Amino acid sequence: TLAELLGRSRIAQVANNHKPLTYTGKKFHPTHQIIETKPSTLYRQEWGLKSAIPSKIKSRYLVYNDLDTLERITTFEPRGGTQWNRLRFQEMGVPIVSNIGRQNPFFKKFNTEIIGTGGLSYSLPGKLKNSPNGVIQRTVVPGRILNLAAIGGFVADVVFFQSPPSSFNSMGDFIRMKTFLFEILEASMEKNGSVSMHARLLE
Amino acid sequence: MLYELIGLVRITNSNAPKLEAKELSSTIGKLIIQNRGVVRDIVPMGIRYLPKIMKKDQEKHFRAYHFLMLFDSSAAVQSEILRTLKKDPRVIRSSIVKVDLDKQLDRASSLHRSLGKKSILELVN
Amino acid sequence: KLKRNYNRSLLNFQAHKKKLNELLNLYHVANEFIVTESQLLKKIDKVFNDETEEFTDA
Amino acid sequence: AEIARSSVENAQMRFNSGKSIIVNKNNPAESFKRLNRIMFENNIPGDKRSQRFYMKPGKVAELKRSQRHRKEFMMGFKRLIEIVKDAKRKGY
Amino acid sequence: PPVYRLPPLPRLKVKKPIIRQEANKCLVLMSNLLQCWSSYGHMSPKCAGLVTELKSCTSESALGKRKSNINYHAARLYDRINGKPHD
Amino acid sequence: EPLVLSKGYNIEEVDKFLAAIESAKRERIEKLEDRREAILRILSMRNSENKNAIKMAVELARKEFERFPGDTGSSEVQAACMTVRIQNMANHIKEHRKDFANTRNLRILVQQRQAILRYLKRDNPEKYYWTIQKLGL
Amino acid sequence: KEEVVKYILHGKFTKNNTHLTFSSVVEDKNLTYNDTMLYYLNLPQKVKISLSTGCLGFRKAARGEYEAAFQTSGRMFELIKEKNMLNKDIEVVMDDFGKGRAAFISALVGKEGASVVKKVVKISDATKLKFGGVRSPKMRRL
Amino acid sequence: KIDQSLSKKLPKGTIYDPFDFSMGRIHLDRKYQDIMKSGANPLEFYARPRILSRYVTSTGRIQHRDITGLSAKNQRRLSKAIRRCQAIGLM
Amino acid sequence: DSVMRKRKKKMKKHKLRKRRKREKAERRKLSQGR
RNA sequence: AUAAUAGUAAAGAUGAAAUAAUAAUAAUAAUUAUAAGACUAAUAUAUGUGAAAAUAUUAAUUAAAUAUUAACUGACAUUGAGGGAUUAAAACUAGAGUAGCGAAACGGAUUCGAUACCCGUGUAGUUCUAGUAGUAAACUAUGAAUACAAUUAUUUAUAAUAUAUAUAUAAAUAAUAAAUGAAAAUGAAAGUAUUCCACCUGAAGAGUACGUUAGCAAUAAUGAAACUCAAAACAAUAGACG
Ligand SMILES: [Mg+2]
Ligand SMILES: [Mg+2]
Ligand SMILES: [Mg+2]
Ligand SMILES: [Mg+2]
Ligand SMILES: [Mg+2]
Ligand SMILES: [Mg+2]
Ligand SMILES: [Mg+2]
Ligand SMILES: [Mg+2]
Ligand SMILES: [Mg+2]
Ligand SMILES: [Mg+2]
Ligand SMILES: [Mg+2]
Ligand SMILES: [Mg+2]
Ligand SMILES: [Mg+2]
Ligand SMILES: [Mg+2]
Ligand SMILES: [Mg+2]
Repeated sequence: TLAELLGRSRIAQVANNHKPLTYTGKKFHPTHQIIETKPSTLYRQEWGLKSAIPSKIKSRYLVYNDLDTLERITTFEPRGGTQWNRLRFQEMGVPIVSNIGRQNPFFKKFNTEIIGTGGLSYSLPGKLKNSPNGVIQRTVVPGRILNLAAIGGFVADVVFFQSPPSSFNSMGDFIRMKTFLFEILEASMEKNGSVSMHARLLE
Repeated sequence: MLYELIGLVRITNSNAPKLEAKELSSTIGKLIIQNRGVVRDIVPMGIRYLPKIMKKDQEKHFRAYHFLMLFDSSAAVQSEILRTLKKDPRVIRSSIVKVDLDKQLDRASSLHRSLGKKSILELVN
Repeated sequence: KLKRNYNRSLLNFQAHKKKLNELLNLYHVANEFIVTESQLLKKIDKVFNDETEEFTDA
Repeated sequence: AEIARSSVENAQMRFNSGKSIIVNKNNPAESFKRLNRIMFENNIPGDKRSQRFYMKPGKVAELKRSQRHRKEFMMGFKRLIEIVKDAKRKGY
Repeated sequence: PPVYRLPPLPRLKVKKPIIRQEANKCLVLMSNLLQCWSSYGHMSPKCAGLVTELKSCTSESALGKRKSNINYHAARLYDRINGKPHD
Repeated sequence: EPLVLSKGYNIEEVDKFLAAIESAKRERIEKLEDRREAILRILSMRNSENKNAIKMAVELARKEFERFPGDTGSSEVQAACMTVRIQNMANHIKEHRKDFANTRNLRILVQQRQAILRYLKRDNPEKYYWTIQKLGL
Repeated sequence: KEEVVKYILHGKFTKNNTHLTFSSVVEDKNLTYNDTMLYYLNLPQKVKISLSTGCLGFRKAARGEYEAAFQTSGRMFELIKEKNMLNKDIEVVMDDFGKGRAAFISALVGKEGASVVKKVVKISDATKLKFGGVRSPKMRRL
Repeated sequence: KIDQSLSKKLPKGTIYDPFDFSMGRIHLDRKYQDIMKSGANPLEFYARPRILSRYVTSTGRIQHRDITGLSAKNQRRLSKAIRRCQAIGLM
Repeated sequence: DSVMRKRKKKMKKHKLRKRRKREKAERRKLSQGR
């Protein structure tokens, strides 16, 4: 029947939620399903939703809550930043392992809690990564110090041998401007779904 | 009929403040039991300062000792007790208020209910 | 009719059971309750003389 | 006497009302502004102004209703304009 | 929370759309100078460059440099944004 | 009456229940007696509200009038139930003269009673007459 | 004994006139504990300089108007400075939200109340309101 | 050096975005910002001024349901409890 | 009744009241003893 | 309001001024300390609750009150002439009470005049207890009851859901469809229908006169005619005007 087709179809596939699109609180993982178009479909304003989406939007990705509201507008936000964070994490290549002595959940009524990682990493911890220069022991990643350090779409705890005064005290609260290199030690994941990275400042 | 009470007693003596309070509690409890009543709990509260300088007839008070007495009685009885409280010089403010027993039989004091313990069984345990 | 009689009686029985339970609970409690003078005096002593667990918030 | 001495004006701080603030010596003006704000929040000047004359109880009730309506309209307007702003931002 | 739906209105408009601009540079400099002169006596050379800067700013005119389409959007989008029931 | 209890209790039953509890405890004196006394005081009519007493009176009236055990709504039993309330309402009015809302309520209640007795008379006259005689009307 | 603990600057600012008042809180160093504590709580006051803006030669209507209030405040401050009640701390209080209240605070802020400010420990309003109470006059038609 | 109001401190475990460093983010954050709400009748707290004083202005006035943000019934119960409190000495 | 129409009625009522006030002593005389 | 403290020449009032139980008999402001009445800030939306008048400081007593289930009664219902009871404010009769307010009265202003609007003294009255009386724009200017009809958004309560979700119910409130309507607009009624009661039949004269009944009284109800007009009224329209 039609009903069966509807149940199958791509709008039914997007699991509904009425969480805020603007959430100024702490964001530990994606809230909403990111939805992309193709360039062609964007050109004729079609996203595979109830209505056309405004020609002002030139980004291919978005997030939404309601197909149509009482205000006669779809409730959306044109941004898909969460995919890029995931891709950055993948690039960094630091495999998430549970610091607590437990089996990997992907191997072997309902539990709504996050099964291992939320699916930002299905990488396994045992691999090395060779290159022309050699086998990479230390993962080199550029990040920004805030005061904690922003390292490729994630905030991370930082440690060092000696606190460098020349770089820090010259610009005390404009440290965000200057990008510093980092050596990421390991990535643990807590119950709330936050990725607790740990980096080391290189100079 | 379960009636809660709140009496804010006088504390004239500096070193031994609770004596007057204790005497009051004894007397009113005695009255209750003589007239078919059943005092369930006598919750003490601290030597708490009054919000304003509250005054009885030809006296003034800034600090008092507070307590709850959670007793059963007739209506008549409770009224008499209230009158006797109003009357005496060693209490600043008195307040009897009913605790409704249409649903339950065991009911703790208002403070205990606010904390969490609905019945006195919970308090005991 | 039989069904209706059962319905009438079952609810009454349940209510009776509840009342009995309540009574039992009251009885369990009632060691703390006071009727006599000596018990009242003991309670007073416990409350006041110990100088412990005065209900004050902070 | 000794007990009174020990109680070094402990009650004096808590007894006083909320219409009172300790001045910072660096900025008395700031303190005054804060006090004024507090008074505004408590609606004390407006209350004082209301209390100068008597207004018939039905008339004051009508006024109160009108004020309430005005309030509710304003936040309805605010809601509407926020939506309008969102629409503008998005493209609608 | 408590939502507040308005009735059908003739025209949704703000009567004075603020286009909150930045404050004037010359005015700021003048205030700074005033602040400096509150301290350090009348005219000490701690505020020697500040006065010069103020003069430079206020040479051609007393102020240096000399609207928000908001009620062009409300008017546009009122009929959409209404929860007005059908005809 | 002297050892009458509120909350749908009966003194004979309560004592028996207490004894059974004691026996169970033994399996698994002065103090116990004091507790029992406290319980009785709590559940006595005379410490309880007037409402409980009224309810008891209504129940008694129902028991008297019910043409079979399930009886509630028999025109006669309805009238009997009304009567107890009327008596109590009348007593309240006698205490409180200017309580006009509750006088109105009383009035309505006796009008309702009259109406149901009128109905009873039409339906089943002898029974109606008997009911009247019982109620003192 | 008579020890001055602190001064209190009172300012009643009505529609038509201001009343500025300076007063010393006089504690005696020299019975029941409760009574002593009560005495400590409410220390007796002695008035030092009373002032109303007509005292500064503002007649009839002009005394309801700011400038006059400001002048009165300045005069008060001068008196405080000269008469030598600046050794202990000061406590500012106000009443009735007149124009003159606005004047007084401005005067205190500025150079006219320069010497006083440094001793001013607390500002604390005490305007009187009524929770029902006596009925006010009928609202004038005009 | 710079003040705290013009720099968003991203928490430790959180994700961020390029936008999140901006002025506009900070403005957005600024724009967008209990036992009685938990589900217990406030008329238990009439001998607990400490807790009832939270639902009261500095002077002593009771706060409006727009401010306190309660269920209407629950608000009215709270108000009642407060009034009871001030009828007694305590509060 | 509009307000304008009511005003005629009001006026009439006032006139009547005035007449009654005037004829108080006369009314008294008429009433007693007959 | 009285008294004390210390303190100094104005204070209070208004559009601006004066008169007054204001003040060089030492006030006003301030700080205390007594007394007296009468009112009830926030919460508050009269939301809700009450038959309507009404009704928001606290407590207690007695009365009445919601929903859903179970059982019972078996049309016992609806409306309601006459009748009955309650019925704001003012008013009246007794006896207390009398702070504040405040008809009247007197005085000061304002004004050509000012029997006013503003200010000052301020008596009845407002307050309580016991009554009388039975009217108000007593208004939703809309009598009560039942069956029914298209949507949406808000809350409120009920049930299930696997306590916090998205669902089914009701209830109210706000926008409407249809329909009705002179239109304004009404919107589950001012719609579609059925039942019962009250009331209207041009404007003036008139809710007047006479009569009767009731009231301590003011008054309340009942309620005509002659005489005289072709008027009189409502919704909306466009102006002019403020
Ligand atoms: Mg009937
Ligand atoms: Mg007057
Ligand atoms: Mg008409
Ligand atoms: Mg009705
Ligand atoms: Mg109020
Ligand atoms: Mg009288
Ligand atoms: Mg007058
Ligand atoms: Mg009267
Ligand atoms: Mg009567
Ligand atoms: Mg009349
Ligand atoms: Mg009418
Ligand atoms: Mg409408
Ligand atoms: Mg029709
Ligand atoms: Mg019509
Ligand atoms: Mg007549």
